[PDB]
Amino acid sequence: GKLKKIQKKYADQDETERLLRLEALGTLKGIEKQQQRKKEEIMKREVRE
Amino acid sequence: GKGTPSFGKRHNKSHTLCNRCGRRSFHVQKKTCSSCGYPAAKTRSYNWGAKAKRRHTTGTGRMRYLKHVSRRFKNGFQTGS
Amino acid sequence: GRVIRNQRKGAGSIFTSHTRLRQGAAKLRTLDYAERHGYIRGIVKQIVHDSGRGAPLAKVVFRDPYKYRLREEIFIANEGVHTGQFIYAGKKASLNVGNVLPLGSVPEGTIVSNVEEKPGDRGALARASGNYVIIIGHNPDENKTRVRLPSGAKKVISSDARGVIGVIAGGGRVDKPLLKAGRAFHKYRLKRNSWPKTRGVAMNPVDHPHGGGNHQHIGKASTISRGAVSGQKAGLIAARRTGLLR
RNA sequence: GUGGCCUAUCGAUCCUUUAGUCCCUCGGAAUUUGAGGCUAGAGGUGCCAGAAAAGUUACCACAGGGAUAACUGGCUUGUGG
RNA sequence: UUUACUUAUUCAAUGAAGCGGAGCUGGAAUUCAUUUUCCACGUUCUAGCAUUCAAGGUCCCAUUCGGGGCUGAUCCGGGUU
RNA sequence: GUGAUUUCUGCCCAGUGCUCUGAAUGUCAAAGUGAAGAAAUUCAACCAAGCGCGGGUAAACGGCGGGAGUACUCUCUUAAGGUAGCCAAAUGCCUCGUCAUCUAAUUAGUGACGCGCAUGAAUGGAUUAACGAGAUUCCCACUGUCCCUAUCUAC
RNA sequence: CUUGUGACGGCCCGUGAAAAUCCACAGGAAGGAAUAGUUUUCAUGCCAGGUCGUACUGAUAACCGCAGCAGGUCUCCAAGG
RNA sequence: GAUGGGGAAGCUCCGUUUCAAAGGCCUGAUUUUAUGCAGGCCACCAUCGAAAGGGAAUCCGGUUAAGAUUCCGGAACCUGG
RNA sequence: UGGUGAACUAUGCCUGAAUAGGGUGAAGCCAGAGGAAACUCUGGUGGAGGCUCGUAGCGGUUCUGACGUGCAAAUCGAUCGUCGAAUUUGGGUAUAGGGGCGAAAGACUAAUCGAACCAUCUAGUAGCUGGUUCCUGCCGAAGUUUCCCUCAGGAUAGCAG
RNA sequence: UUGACCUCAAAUCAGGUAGGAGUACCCGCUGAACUUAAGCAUAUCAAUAAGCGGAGGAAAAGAAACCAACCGGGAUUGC
Ligand SMILES: [Mg+2]
Ligand SMILES: [Mg+2]
Ligand SMILES: [Zn+2]
Repeated sequence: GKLKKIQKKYADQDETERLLRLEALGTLKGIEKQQQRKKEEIMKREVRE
Repeated sequence: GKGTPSFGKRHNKSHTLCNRCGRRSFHVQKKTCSSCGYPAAKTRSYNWGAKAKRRHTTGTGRMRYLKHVSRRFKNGFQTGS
Repeated sequence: GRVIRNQRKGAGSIFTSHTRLRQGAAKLRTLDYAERHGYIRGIVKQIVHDSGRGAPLAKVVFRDPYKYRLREEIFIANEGVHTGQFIYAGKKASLNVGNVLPLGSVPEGTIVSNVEEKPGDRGALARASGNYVIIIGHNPDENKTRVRLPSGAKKVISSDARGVIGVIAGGGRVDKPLLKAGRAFHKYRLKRNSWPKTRGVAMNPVDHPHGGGNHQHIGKASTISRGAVSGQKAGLIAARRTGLLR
């Protein structure tokens, strides 16, 4: 379902344009946060050790 | 002043005389009669307006041809002399 | 509740555009044979003011190649076009302001205006005063050109679409303050009946979603879903964000 | 000895479901599923003899009421004087 | 899931005029034998002008008052694009 | 949506909305698939969008606390605790607030003060020349408004 | 003074109708004279011009307000101090 | 606001140049002759919509109980032929 | 349910029409003076403005005046706002009832608007109010029980013929 | 070149036909609500009123893809 949408409206987007749009939407921040949370999980285990 | 001073501004007819019924019901801008429905082919009549149907039905006029049909039937549509 | 004002606008009773004093649809010359195999030369007879439009128009006269007569087209005047100028329209036309070259035959960084979306609709893009389209790149195989629009968007259209070289005349208009409700009145008097605008929060609740209350306030959030229905879409429709960014 | 020492401690129709009879019916005739019946329980209506149910109106409307409030008057005089 | 194809279906333009393929004629082109290709294939100092099935060339007619065919204006497919 | 100019528009995305090109089995229709059955049928797997999870957004709707110590600080709490300004203001219950001024005397007016029941920043905050058949206070002139009434004309 | 008009000037993010109708120009189709024509955008001369409306008020009495209602209802002309 | 069309069970709705084979114009040629056949030209594409917009052309004097730029006398002008 | 209205009024369009006399004195321009130059000053000219005083006009602030079985189902008098434009207005035209139009009062849409008017369904329903038409004779009450979205009503028992 | 066929047109071509009225009864489409349920939403009113199309002296239906389960009946319509 997501793929259909990307093809329909965002097909003509240069990577630079896409990055700007993603930052404005705030999608990028969420991806970063999810990754950060994953890093945090590994760190906790190490601290216990 | 929606009453007496406003009634003084009334001098432009919305309706004029109609060709089929002569009623002064022919709307000037709509180009339609509000009583008989001219220029539609059918004549305006409604079953809720039964008294209006009684006002404009057959027999309220001259019946210039239909007066003689029963008499010609009774004689059997004969020809000659 | 009643039917609201923007809901009533689509019937087109009193909301049609006032088109009495307009001089014709400002379209490009049709793409027959000369414009796609060579060029053709016309003449600017007069530059005139169009009612309800911020830009001036140009009356360009060509000769009909198939019949002994004259054709008169209405172009949107580019800034720098003068009366008596020869205008060249076609594939082989030289790159000067006012010429009607197709977009496949202009280099990088060219500024054009009155650009066709598809080849043949006689002008769709960058037609208001001061607006222009920049050619961002070409693509010969699968023959397309990328263009930058006045909104900042980047479109990829056909390389056979045409455009008038230069910028639309009459730019810098909206920098002058109107200063007066009379000036706004005379501005919209020749466009359409969309002025003055009563705020919906100042109405009664029968007349608008924002109406009612013992204080003038909206009530719920003013950002409206795209899936909302007619009579509900009053406010900021499908807003990704709100507020003044710094 | 047919529950709690006695006086309180609880629930119709329709629908579903269980137990019993393994009995009756599915109407052209049979077999097997399925369904419908009979007898006895359960699922619940606390507004508890048992409607399925949020507001506002100072823009308001109707039928009525002195069976009914906001004046005076009347009885009373706590309170007040 | 990606990707052809066009005749169904859909959008647009035009008084449905120049579509597609091939061929001339020039230029580049390197040919490794003879041409592989690719671009073109009548118009740009100037607010004039451009029409009478087109002049010319050529062949007929029956010359006369003129008339007709081909070429000028390359062929082929009738898919308007 | 706010409502000229000037000067600014603080903090909060937890809630309600709105919005993502994120990530992907939790919810999960019809059609379709598989199994059982003699079939009606039953049971599962799979399962689009939207919900659910993860971000953004306040010139979107809105919101902007307590207890101690000594303006300050500490502690609790929350999404964040009212910033700049302004005030008994058309917004202050108490209230006829307190002080000054205006008067012989003022629940009125003005200028200050601020733990402000319940001020506050495009719910826009503060200021503001000119303008106003807008609301309010004082002064000069003026007068039958009044002390306190009298007289005349027309109908 | 009222009114018509001319040449100008100011204003606009306002630059302030359309068609019937009439004329001219470009073009050179065609028709054309000499014992004769060619021209009726020059002058004079001949014939016809159909249909419907046409009086009056237009307002403190002819219109609309139940009416001979101090109300309402578009416009032109405008003497002396 | 018809038509060509397309919706609508339908009364009817849309649309006004649209996916239409949408017509008439002058010269004449023929002088059994009527108007076909010689020709050639042109593609708007119904119609309605102003007694204040556009628009061929009339003035003076006299005259009635009541009509007049309309009648009478005089003097003009335009259109069609 | 099916029809009729924009002759009042709301708004847009098209085509027409109407609007004394004053006050202030904007750009542009001319002359003189000063300055080293930038440019400043003085005197004129000019006639701008959703400027202003004020007629016709458009409107309707106050007297809470007159009247209030009126001249009038909104008028009269004085006092007023505005008066060159977002002005006023004629005619033509468009929008029609859960619809229109609204510089927004729930205003206006033919003296009708918080959903016009007309006819029909329709003799709509009412536990609620009012009325209910001759005489004489005999007998003669109840406002209590139980149940009900029951409390201005019913059913049921009682009282009565 | 000529003559057919198919399909599509044009004629003030030759001859015809349709529309509208009436509508009590008839054949269809479309289609409510008041009301009742002592409230009300399914239901009821009602497959009704209003609206639209189409006939006749009647219309419609009609000679079984019927009823039955009996010793079987025998088009339709009406009481
Ligand atoms: Mg408007
Ligand atoms: Mg509100
Ligand atoms: Zn009629």
